[PDB]
Amino acid sequence: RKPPKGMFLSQEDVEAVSANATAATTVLRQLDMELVSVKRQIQNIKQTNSALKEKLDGGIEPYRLPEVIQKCNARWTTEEQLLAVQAIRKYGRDFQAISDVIGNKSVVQVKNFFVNYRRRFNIDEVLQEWEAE
Amino acid sequence: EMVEQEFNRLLEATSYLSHQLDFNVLNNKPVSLGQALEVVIQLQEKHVKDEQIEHWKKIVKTQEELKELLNKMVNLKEKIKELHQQYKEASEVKPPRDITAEFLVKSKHRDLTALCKEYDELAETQGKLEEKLQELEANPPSDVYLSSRDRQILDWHFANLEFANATPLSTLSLKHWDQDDDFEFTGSHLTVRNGYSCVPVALAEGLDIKLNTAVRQVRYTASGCEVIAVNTRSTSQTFIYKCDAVLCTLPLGVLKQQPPAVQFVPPLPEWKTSAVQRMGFGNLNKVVLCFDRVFWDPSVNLFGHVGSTTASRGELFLFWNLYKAPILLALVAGEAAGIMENISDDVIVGRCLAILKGIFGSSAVPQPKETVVSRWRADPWARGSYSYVAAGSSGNDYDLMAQPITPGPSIPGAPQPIPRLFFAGEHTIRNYPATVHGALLSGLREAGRIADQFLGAMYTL
RNA sequence: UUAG
RNA sequence: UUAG
Ligand SMILES: Cc1cc2nc3c(=O)[nH]c(=O)nc-3n(C[C@H](O)[C@H](O)[C@H](O)COP(=O)(O)OP(=O)(O)OC[C@H]3O[C@@H](n4cnc5c(N)ncnc54)[C@H](O)[C@@H]3O)c2cc1C
Repeated sequence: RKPPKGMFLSQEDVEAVSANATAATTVLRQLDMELVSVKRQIQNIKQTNSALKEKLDGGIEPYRLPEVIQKCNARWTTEEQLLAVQAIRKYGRDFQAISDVIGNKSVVQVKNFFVNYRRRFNIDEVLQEWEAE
Repeated sequence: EMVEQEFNRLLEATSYLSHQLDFNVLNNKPVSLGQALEVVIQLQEKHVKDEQIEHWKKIVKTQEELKELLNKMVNLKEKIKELHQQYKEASEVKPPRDITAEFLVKSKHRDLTALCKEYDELAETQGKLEEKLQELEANPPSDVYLSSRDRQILDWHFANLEFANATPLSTLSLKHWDQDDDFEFTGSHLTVRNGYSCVPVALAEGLDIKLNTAVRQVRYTASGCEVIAVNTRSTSQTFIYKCDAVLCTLPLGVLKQQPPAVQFVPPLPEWKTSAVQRMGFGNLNKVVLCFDRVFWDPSVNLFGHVGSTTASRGELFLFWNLYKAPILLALVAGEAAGIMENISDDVIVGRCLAILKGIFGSSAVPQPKETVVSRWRADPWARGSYSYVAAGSSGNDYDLMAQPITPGPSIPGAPQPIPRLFFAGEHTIRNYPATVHGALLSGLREAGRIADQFLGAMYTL
């Protein structure tokens, strides 16, 4: 009730090959053509990808910087308050970004800052101007 | 082992093709085993190509993923080159600096950091895709379904199958060619070491046999039969044998002969003649090679020879050595059997030595003493080897061959209960055709039917 | 076989 | 022609 293992015989394909005397030959050389169309497509893209990889030679090593470590601090200095307000104007509500800028304020203290300095820094109309970009 | 396995797998495939997809008719013609086999093989070649195409199509899909990536990595290397320069310039503003300038440095710094590890995530993905590609390019699927060497060895297994059925596979009926497989006998196949003819000779003892007597005409009537025969050594000399009944044992090849070699009077009915036309009568021949010396492996009963071409796959494809004597027995099958009969013994024996020289060495092969070449299709008392289930025929035709003929009444308005013309022989037995034991059994069958009808069956009361 |  |  089933073909032998690895033997392939579909209702669809038999009617195609037996459609006439050369229906077999036709089908098999259409695939031979499609097999050539793709073989050369691969050769083309290999060349294109080879060229792109050549451009990236060196990569980004000449652009990497020492990542200075400084650990969190509870107190907000006037410097750090000012960095934050600017960070908000540029980054909206990306707290992780704002924390990476300031350098010594955890991600939570950023949201604390949002609430604590609610109007002293007019935080709302700052965010409005960000959304306008 | 590999090819014999694929051979058997291809046969199973034809059976599936027959039973499951009803691929038994095509163009108002019956499908042969040969047709179905090409179809199966053609779809195995199609699949090999379908897999090749699928494999290369995954590579391009993977390569196009890589190209889209490498394009992003280049447009990101540039954004980074530019942001770096902007950062240096902002860093060169020596402190003390106001907070807008301190921000710029800090802002461009993490902007640069954010992008610098987008590039790293991508260069990670790059390595993955590149490796995924070396894997694919290392593991291509099968290149072809069959090498030229494969097909040749496959053609030999076909020739062996054409030999067994005594006919090209394009003549065999896909649906019915293997009907009598179920009735196969258990045990190992054997040969007769003192000659198979020891059997018919033994059976002949005590019987009245007129040799050199060629029947020319069979007359079967309401009142009895008369058989007209001639001496084969002088065809002018005529004999008339009168009897109550005739048992026809003529080979199917003879019955097929047109114009008739044996005339039936009155003519056989259409249901009989139609069957004779539909049934196949195949052919296969042998070459006997007598030497003075054994130069082959005596422990080997038989060995093969693979043909260069499909066409010549039956040409001397097999050799026998199963007699305590310096005799090799070469076999000719399929389309070769017919064609080889129009070739002289010299040429044929020549090709035999050629093949053998190439196997045992161009020196170890002496010229044979005796040689004999069968030509069964040309034999007028046979006109072939034995019957096969032709495309367009069936097992029922073997039954029609066995049905006796009851001639009508001579006297108008009389009753005609009894038959007069009976049929036996290899071609008349449905479950054991093309065999000696089948001929044997057909004989016993009609002997019992004739006796039942003429002597009466007392055991049925 | 002038079949019985 | 299964001669009538
Ligand atoms: C090459 C070859 C190999 C074979 N190998 C095998 C095998 O390995 N195993 C197996 O089981 N079977 C095998 N067979 C088949 C087996 O030999 C036959 O099926 C069997 O012998 C046939 O018996 P039969 O009586 O039906 O036919 P036949 O043996 O042919 O008897 C018919 C008789 O009628 C004679 N005759 C023909 N015309 C006339 C006429 N006008 N007038 C008077 N007499 C006539 C013939 O000369 C013949 O003697 C083989 C056959 C061939 C040809």
